[PDB]
Amino acid sequence: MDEIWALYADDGAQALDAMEASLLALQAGEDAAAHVGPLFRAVHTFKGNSRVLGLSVVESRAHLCEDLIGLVRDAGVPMDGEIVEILLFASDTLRAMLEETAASRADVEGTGSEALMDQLRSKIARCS
Amino acid sequence: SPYNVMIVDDAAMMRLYIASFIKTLPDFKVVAQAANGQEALDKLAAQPNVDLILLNIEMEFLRHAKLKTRAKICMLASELGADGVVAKPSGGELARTMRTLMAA
Repeated sequence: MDEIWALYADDGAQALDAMEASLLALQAGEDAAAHVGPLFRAVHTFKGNSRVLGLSVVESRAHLCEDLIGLVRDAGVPMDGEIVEILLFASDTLRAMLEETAASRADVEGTGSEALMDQLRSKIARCS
Repeated sequence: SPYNVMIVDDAAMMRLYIASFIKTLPDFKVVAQAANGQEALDKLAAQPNVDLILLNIEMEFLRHAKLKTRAKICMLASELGADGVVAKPSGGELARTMRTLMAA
């Protein structure tokens, strides 16, 4: 079980670093086409690992990110500065969530991530 | 028995979780772990005695694999091609469908 959590911290970082890199590149001035896919795979990997260890709170916060990205990829909604902004705030929140869950070997309370869940929910409704 | 199994998934964490579960099974044994399609070919070329292949949706390989081995392919999701489909585990159900595929 010690190696499983070590792999969760490793894969989690590799996915979040890739998630941050794609959003920072979009923020720098790069087309969505080249970055929409890389970050969906980054969020899909992070949500998958959390679901495996039963990290319900970490899985739920990652799931809403996947829905918003999914609206850009599948539904065809423009990835405006606001989408990038929320997902960059999500990247830093999930970074704090990953570091906490790895050290504790249990899920987070999610009280300090309630603002992000509503921030994501606000945009998903506004796009739909 | 024990049946030789191969894990195919891009995330190392998922591969280890499945490998940890098969480690507890006395009728199944893990012989290969692969991150990509090409890696799965290299491992399959090394071990021809593979009985079952646990393949993930996205990382093409199924086309090359069937020409190399007669092993039963099973899909993992968090439709067409593979013999059966199992949902990815969350911390039992997999053990039932793994056994039913080997019996037929």
